[PDB]
Amino acid sequence: KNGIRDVIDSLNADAGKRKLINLEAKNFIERVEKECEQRILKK
Amino acid sequence: GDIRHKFSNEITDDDYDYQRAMHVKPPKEESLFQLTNILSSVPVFKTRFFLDFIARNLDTNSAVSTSDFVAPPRVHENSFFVYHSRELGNVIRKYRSLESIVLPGALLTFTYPLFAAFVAIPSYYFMFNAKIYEMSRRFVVRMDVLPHLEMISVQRIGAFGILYTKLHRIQDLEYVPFDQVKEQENYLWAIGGHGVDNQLIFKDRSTGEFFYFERQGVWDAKGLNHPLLN
Amino acid sequence: YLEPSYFHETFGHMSQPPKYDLIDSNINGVEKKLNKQILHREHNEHKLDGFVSMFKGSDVAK
Amino acid sequence: MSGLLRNFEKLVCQSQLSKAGHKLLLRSPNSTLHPTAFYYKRNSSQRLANEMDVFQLGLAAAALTRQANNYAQLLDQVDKEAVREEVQERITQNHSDLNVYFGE
Amino acid sequence: SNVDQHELKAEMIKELSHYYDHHDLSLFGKVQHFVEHLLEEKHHAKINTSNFDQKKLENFSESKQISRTVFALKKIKTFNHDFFTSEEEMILEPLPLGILTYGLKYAFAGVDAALLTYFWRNWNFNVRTIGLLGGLVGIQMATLHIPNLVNEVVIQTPRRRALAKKYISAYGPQFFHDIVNPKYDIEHLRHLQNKLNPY
Amino acid sequence: LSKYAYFILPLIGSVTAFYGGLVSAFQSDTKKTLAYSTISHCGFLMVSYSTGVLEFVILYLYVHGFFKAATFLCVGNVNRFNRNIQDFKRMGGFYKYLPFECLASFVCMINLSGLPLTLGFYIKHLLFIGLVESYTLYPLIFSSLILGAIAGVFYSYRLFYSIFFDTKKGKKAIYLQASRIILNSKFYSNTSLASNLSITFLVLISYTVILYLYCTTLNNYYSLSDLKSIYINNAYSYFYKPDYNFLNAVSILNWFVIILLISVIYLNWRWSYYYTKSIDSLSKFILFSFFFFIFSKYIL
Amino acid sequence: GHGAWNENQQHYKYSKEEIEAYQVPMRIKAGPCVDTYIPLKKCFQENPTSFAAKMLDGRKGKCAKEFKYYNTCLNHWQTYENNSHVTNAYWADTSKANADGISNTYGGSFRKGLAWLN
Ligand SMILES: CCCCCCCCCCCCCCCCCC(=O)OC[C@H](COP(=O)([O-])OCC[N+](C)(C)C)OC(=O)CCCCCCCCCCCCCCCCC
Ligand SMILES: CCCCCCCCCCCCCCCCCC(=O)OC[C@H](COP(=O)([O-])OCC[N+](C)(C)C)OC(=O)CCCCCCCCCCCCCCCCC
Ligand SMILES: CCCCCCCCCCCCCCCCCC(=O)OC[C@H](COP(=O)([O-])OCC[N+](C)(C)C)OC(=O)CCCCCCCCCCCCCCCCC
Ligand SMILES: CCCCCCCCCCCCCCCCCC(=O)OC[C@H](COP(=O)([O-])OCC[N+](C)(C)C)OC(=O)CCCCCCCCCCCCCCCCC
Ligand SMILES: CCCCCCCCCCCCCCCCCC(=O)OC[C@H](COP(=O)([O-])OCC[N+](C)(C)C)OC(=O)CCCCCCCCCCCCCCCCC
Ligand SMILES: CCCCCCCCCCCCCCCCCC(=O)OC[C@H](COP(=O)(O)OCCN)OC(=O)CCCCCCCCCCCCCCCCC
Ligand SMILES: CCCCCCCCCCCCCCCC(=O)OC[C@H](COP(=O)(O)O)OC(=O)CCCCCCCCCCCCCCC
Repeated sequence: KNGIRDVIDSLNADAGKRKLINLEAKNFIERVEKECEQRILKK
Repeated sequence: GDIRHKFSNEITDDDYDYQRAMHVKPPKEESLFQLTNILSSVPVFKTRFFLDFIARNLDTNSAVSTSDFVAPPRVHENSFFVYHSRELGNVIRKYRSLESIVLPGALLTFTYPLFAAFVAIPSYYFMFNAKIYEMSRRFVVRMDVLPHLEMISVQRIGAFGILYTKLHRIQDLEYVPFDQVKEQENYLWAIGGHGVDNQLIFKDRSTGEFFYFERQGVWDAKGLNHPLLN
Repeated sequence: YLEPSYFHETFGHMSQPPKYDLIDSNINGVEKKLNKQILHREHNEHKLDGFVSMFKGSDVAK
Repeated sequence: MSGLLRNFEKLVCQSQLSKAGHKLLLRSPNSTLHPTAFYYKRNSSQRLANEMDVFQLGLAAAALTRQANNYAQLLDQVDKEAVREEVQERITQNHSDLNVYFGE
Repeated sequence: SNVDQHELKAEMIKELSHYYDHHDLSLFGKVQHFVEHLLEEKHHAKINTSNFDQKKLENFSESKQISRTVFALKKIKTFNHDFFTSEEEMILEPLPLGILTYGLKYAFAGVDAALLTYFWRNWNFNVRTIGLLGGLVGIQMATLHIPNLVNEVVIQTPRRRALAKKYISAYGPQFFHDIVNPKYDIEHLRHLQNKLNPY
Repeated sequence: LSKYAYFILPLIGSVTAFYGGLVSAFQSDTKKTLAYSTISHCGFLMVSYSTGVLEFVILYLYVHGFFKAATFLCVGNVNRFNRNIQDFKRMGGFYKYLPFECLASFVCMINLSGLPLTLGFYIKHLLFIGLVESYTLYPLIFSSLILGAIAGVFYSYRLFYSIFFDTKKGKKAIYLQASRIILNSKFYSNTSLASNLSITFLVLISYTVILYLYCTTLNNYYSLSDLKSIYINNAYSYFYKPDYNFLNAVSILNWFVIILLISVIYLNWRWSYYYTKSIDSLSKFILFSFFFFIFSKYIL
Repeated sequence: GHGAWNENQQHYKYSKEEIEAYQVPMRIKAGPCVDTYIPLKKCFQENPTSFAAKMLDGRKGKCAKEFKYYNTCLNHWQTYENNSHVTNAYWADTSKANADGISNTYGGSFRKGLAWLN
């Protein structure tokens, strides 16, 4: 578990974090769209 | 010594004329597109309208010096002038005046005034402070002597180009040899001390303030020979 | 000229000289007014659509 | 000197400056041509004579005397007593300082 | 019945403009942006197009018809971007500015900067100089538009007219007259397809 | 797949870059200056390989090789004229005696030393784009890289100015032997026509090849041949769609270089008849720059 | 039409043999824009052009129809790789972004430089 293992693990963790950030951004845009739709309907 | 004439295909001054842009030679002929030729040929510039515009809207002859002797207005009704700075004083004034336009303008115009300040700070502390600012602070714009007080009035340029005058007793003036200060302020004299005289530095012992005199500054023979200063 | 990236990142984006087409001048009156309003609405909607599409399409590549 | 769309009629010609005895006075900002208040030390860690010269002491004494005379005029031209107490206190301080300086 | 697309888009614009339509401005830039947003054009989500009915096609003189067809082509391009090919898109867009225009603009900027530097250094500020600066700046701003007008009136105009004639021959004047009419369905315009485009 | 490579390539590359750049800046001999500049650029190449964009490494290699060779040829002509004295403390006012060398050296040096608006700026820009940030010694690595990158300006300016446009410091013989009127001829030159043509063609071909490589790699359509590597660094993301953070970060180095250029130009180390006028010119330049920026951004 | 940014005009997905034939550099093959890249490469092969023309032509001349899809795919690919669409939003308004967290993962560690205090 030594050598380039640490670098590979760090790269994998960073890639996972970036994917999570993209997914959270997608969830945010969906939530904003839903909130706007509900506000329009409730008027 | 020149043998170019012995050959028919040798280079000629007509061939070298193109180097007059990069090489300094006295004028030989005027091209059709020179400013002088254009102005002297085109009849538009001969119009009294253009002539009067030239005569009025430009630097005036009144401000042009007319003699090698200058008697600037007295600072005090009883004082007499000794030293005055001509060109470096004006240059320092115009440089320090930038703090009244660039600085507020930078604040109101730059998207990141903090970035501008962070860049300026180290720039000021290295290669700018010692370069210009300290020399200007210690620069003597004008020096007069008030005999009733037995004092000397020294005019200095402040922040934003403001001019302020201060009094120093003649009994408190001393000569500081350049050897005693060269090591202390090598950088200042290295990059910014060229304008002012190195061997004619004086200081006020009481206040510990220096006086830098411009190399291209005018001195008064009568002021120097006055008994108070001798 | 062709690579102003250094200028953009060293001084910022300077004012751009005017650039537009006079196609809209062909129509006049209420027709022109309504069409101009529709085009303005379409441009704003297009900007928003680009933004939302960029945000949503994160999962397009499986 | 230099200008565009301007007239320099009010400018001082260099001919007068070249001439001697032209009777021109210079008024410049932040000009202090009188040394009053330079050597006025309210509190002295030692005798004022040791540290200062007769010239400095005389300047301080003249300034204090003028200020005290002005405050005496204020006393004469003021009526309310409560406001007059501050003037009297300032005059007393000036008189004490003048006495010590003149003794030195 | 269903949530209105225009209203939903207007709400989303109001909510999300701060992200995709915000830049970093100085204090002067922020003041100018505030003035512009005060004297702005409101984002009308809904436009009432039930008052202006139409004009009869026969009224036009076959030149206004071509001009209206040019406008219809512009509208089609704005709504759906796959209708026109690259060359037709270039024809419809404003002609890009050139070195002449850019150099003229920056020479104007340079002369103005030199004049301001001279005025500050010599303290030559007065009514006449300020008026000269204002007039020069105004003349420069007016002139900066001249290259664009010349381009549009000389080069683009005949090309756009030729394209309009080609498309009129392809489809018919009424097809583009309907598009010019504001009542035309924007969704149908978006989903429209071009006969002359190989795609 | 080398842990040792990951740790060693960036650190040694950046240290070598800084060391070579500063030593070259402080150097006084032409060949020594070029040698230390070569050391610095090799350090930069190591750091680029550490970033892991082989295209950037190849571009850096090509740019450095071409312009280093051209500058070496120019300084060789200068040394031959100066009679094998390679130190520019004995070189001065050579612009007129070696006209071609002066201009060729100007072009070659501005390209070699990464300077704004030159073919050699993009290599350093891409290196900083690709620089990795997961290193433990990242502070030292980044500081050394910045110092090495800025060091180019000083050595380029010193070499060019001292060789060509400085006061005449060389022996009287060097100038007198060539200033004799008898030598005035259509054939007159202190260098070789073949040498001038060789340098000109080298510069032209280097420009063309560098442009071809830039089109192949840095263009929107990637048309480079396969590199036979399966390691993708993601560095091209900050070249295609850079963010505001990185765009403003690059400005720090840009303005550092600007201040250094202003220092090497307007800074006076010796008394001159033009001291006051030089300060005045600096003031004029500052004020004019401010007003020009104002008009360009706001008043148009 | 109406396809996602990764799909091409024909909505055709190329197989491994086709990729090997129209050999794609690993740099592009790693990303998701192989489908949009291959038509552009085929068009360039059919209509070869000089590197000067490629640099000076802003619409890729003849190969503009395919370059539109490729450019859209490239923009989306790079934006998602560097997370610039979220970083720019946080830069524009950090306070509002935290108020309605676009991505708490990035928000919790984001810290704009003190110099860029617009
Ligand atoms: C964390 C805290 C951060 C703090 C950061 C602070 C940043 C902001 C710093 C503010 C500095 C303010 C400087 C004040 C300058 C004046 C000082 C002074 O007394 O000098 C008097 C000096 C000298 O006065 P004097 O009395 O010796 O003589 C008068 C002038 N002469 C010498 C010519 C006779 O006078 C001036 O310089 C007058 C300047 C007037 C104009 C000042 C504003 C110019 C910029 C305007 C905005 C930008 C341009 C906008 C253009 C718009 C076009 C549409
Ligand atoms: C807030 C406290 C007060 C701050 C005072 C401002 C700093 C001190 C005075 C600076 C005067 C010099 C201004 C030059 C402006 C040049 C145009 C420009 O880029 O302005 C916008 C930019 C900033 O406008 P911005 O913030 O909108 O730009 C976008 C942000 N960047 C550029 C980072 C991407 O100006 C600067 O970056 C100035 C940096 C500070 C300079 C400090 C002094 C060193 C330079 C000596 C003077 C001569 C410089 C000549 C430069 C010529 C061009 C390379
Ligand atoms: C503190 C702020 C953060 C940054 C930290 C770093 C501070 C700046 C450090 C700069 C070091 C530069 C070393 C250059 C050595 C050149 C040696 C050489 O060739 O001989 C001298 C050559 C001249 O060679 P010459 O041949 O013409 O004459 C030599 C004359 N003698 C030998 C007598 C000295 O060049 C110079 O003189 C210029 C260097 C001195 C001036 C340095 C000014 C620094 C300004 C810093 C601005 C910072 C901006 C803000 C942002 C910075 C961070 C991003
Ligand atoms: C005349 C001799 C002395 C000159 C010495 C140099 C003076 C430098 C002063 C710098 C002051 C501080 C920066 C303020 C100006 C910022 C300008 C900028 O960023 O524009 C980039 C701009 C950015 O433009 P853009 O971002 O709108 O897009 C450019 C790309 N195209 C064309 C496709 C749209 O790039 C340019 O195009 C610059 C102008 C190129 C053509 C100029 C022709 C000559 C004009 C008259 C001479 C002007 C001389 C002054 C210097 C000009 C420099 C371009
Ligand atoms: C007495 C003869 C003396 C020798 C004369 C030789 C003259 C050579 C003149 C050209 C040299 C410089 C070329 C430009 C620099 C390189 C550019 C580059 O990187 O390539 C990009 C381009 C490559 O093409 P491209 O970059 O335009 O893109 C191609 C597009 N695709 C990929 C789609 C196909 O190459 C060139 O432009 C270089 C010229 C073509 C190659 C010519 C090789 C054959 C030469 C035939 C003549 C043989 C003479 C023999 C004489 C023998 C004497 C003993
Ligand atoms: C009823 C009649 C009405 C008539 C109305 C119209 C009248 C005419 C209006 C236009 C002509 C104005 C008069 C012509 C002279 C203008 C001079 C000028 O603008 O100032 C020059 C100034 C010189 O420096 P300064 O410190 O002011 O020294 C004073 C010397 N007397 O310059 C400076 O300060 C230096 C600025 C430059 C700094 C370095 C950069 C060099 C390049 C600057 C180029 C500027 C010129 C334009 C070109 C831009 C593109 C390069
Ligand atoms: C956080 C600060 C950010 C930067 C702020 C800049 C303010 C500029 C205006 C200053 C006005 C007051 C000046 C006082 C002068 C004085 O008598 O200053 C006297 C002071 C005090 O005396 P001493 O420190 O020598 O003992 O001297 C100083 O050194 C401290 C003040 C320094 C002020 C420097 C101002 C010039 C800055 C130049 C920046 C770089 C160049 C930019 C392009 C031209």
